[PDB]
Amino acid sequence: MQQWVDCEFTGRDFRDEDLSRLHTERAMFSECDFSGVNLAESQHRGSAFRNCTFERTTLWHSTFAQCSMLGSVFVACRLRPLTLDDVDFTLAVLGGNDLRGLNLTGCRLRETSLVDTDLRKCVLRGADLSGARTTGARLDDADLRGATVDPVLWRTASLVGARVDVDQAVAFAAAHGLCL
Amino acid sequence: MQQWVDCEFTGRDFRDEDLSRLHTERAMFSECDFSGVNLAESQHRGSAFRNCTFERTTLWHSTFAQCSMLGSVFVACRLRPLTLDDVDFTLAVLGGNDLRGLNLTGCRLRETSLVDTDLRKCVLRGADLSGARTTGARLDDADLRGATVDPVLWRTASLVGARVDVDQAVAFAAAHGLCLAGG
Repeated sequence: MQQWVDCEFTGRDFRDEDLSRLHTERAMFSECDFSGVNLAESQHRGSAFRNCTFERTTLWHSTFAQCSMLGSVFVACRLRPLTLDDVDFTLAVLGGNDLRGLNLTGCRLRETSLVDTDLRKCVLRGADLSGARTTGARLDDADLRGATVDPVLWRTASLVGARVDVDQAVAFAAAHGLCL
Repeated sequence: MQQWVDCEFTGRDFRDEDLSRLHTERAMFSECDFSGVNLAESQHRGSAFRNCTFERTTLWHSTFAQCSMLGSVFVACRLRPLTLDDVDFTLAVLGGNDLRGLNLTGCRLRETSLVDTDLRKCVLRGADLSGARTTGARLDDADLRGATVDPVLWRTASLVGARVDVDQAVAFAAAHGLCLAGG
């Protein structure tokens, strides 16, 4: 009914539109403005939202598979619940959002900014958090096993009850100054 | 140079004496006061200083091997550099002293007060710190591998550059609330 396939949208203004239930496949949105948009229950496969503005966007109940959110900014968006399968959030900005309980297994969060983001109880198994900014980030009770993490995350994220594998526990101590 | 071999001294006032280069062997000192004493370059083997008092005592360049210091109290002493070789500090009070670089391998520090004690660069392999009071303790650059320590040490002692084995690094993470998970 709204099915956009193998399309490319650059510099488009979708300000406040009702795009609920939208289906996209291999759709490329670059530098588009999605502020105030309703994207509830949308479905996307092979699509990209590059350097887009999601200022107060509603995305709950959506499904993203093999998609990229490269460089996009998310401010006070409704991002839960969400099905994310192999989604790339590289260089995206998600500070201040509530991501609790999301399953981010195997997603790329390279250089993703997570300042004061709530990730408590997230499943981050196998995800790439390299270069991520976790100032103020809450990862309490998150499952981090197998995730790639830099020393700085161990020093800055809140990690009470976070589940870590044996090499991560050792990396946490080295990040605090201990020498192995 | 004096030698006290197989001697027992109980409740003795040794305050302010010059005991430099003193050698003791299998000597027993119970509740003796060594405050203000010069024990520089003294050598001790199999001796015990039980519930003794050491305030402003100098032990600079001395050697203690298989000795006991159980319950003794050390306040503002010169305690380095010097040689330790299996010495029992159980229940001793070493708070506020500078023990930097000392070899505490195999030493028992059970219930030892190490409050504000400087242990930087010490070697503590095989030492037992169970129940030790370590608030303010400095362990930066110490070698802790193989030592036995309570979880609380990981939250109280400074540990920048300290060397640890894998099980200790895991305990450190656990001591800061991380949950070790298999898989």
